[PDB]
Amino acid sequence: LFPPQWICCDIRYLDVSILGKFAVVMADPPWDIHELPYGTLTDDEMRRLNIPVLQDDGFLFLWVTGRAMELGRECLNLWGYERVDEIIWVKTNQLQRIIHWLNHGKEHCLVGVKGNPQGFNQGLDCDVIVAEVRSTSHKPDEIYGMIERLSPGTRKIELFGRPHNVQPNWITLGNQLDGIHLLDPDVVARFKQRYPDGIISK
Ligand SMILES: CC1(C)CCN(Cc2ccc(C(=O)NC[C@]3(O)CCCN(c4cc(NCc5ccccc5)ncn4)C3)c(O)c2)CC1
Repeated sequence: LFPPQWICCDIRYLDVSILGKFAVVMADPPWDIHELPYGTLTDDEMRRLNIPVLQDDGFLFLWVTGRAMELGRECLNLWGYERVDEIIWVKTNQLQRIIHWLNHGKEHCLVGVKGNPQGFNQGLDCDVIVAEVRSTSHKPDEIYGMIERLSPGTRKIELFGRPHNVQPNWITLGNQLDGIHLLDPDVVARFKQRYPDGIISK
């Protein structure tokens, strides 16, 4: 249901079974790679998220860094995906120049597959993004274009997004979103039923 939708919530506690199935899931988690930042999930919390109910056939896009390069592979496998690709984003300035043992010129995004997705435009884009580091901790807007060309029109879901990530054809989840904005009638129905007083607790 085309326009941007979102739910401000604690992704640990949302009953995501109300949301339906998605052709693409994207996640950019607050990994515990530093227990400092306000919203960090522990490794068990990451592992224990109910990603498996969100899709039957389609793709998962999982931003990873540091030791989450390993842990995200683990979660991806535990959640029932095979990792079939890996996108890297080469971070440049506005003049197209690049930005422990080595300085880091790129972010990594894992691509996992579940089931047998049919009718996707595999092979349209290459596994390398080149884009300007806009704000810190922002992901490049180009990922949505690649995902839309890969699976045009389909329903998509982002976990741990921020208000700037809300997109048409996407439902965005995070705890710094402005309230709850839903328009897909099926989703609105199930949300009112699961959450008749609009609170998302426990
Ligand atoms: C360079 C990259 C392409 C790759 C790496 N990237 C790192 C990055 C940076 C920033 C964020 C971020 O700012 N995300 C929005 C949050 O709001 C922030 C706080 C948490 N967060 C929750 C957390 C949540 N439950 C857990 C909870 C625990 C304790 C207290 C309250 C909640 N439920 C719902 N959202 C999500 C982000 O996701 C990943 C950057 C881009």
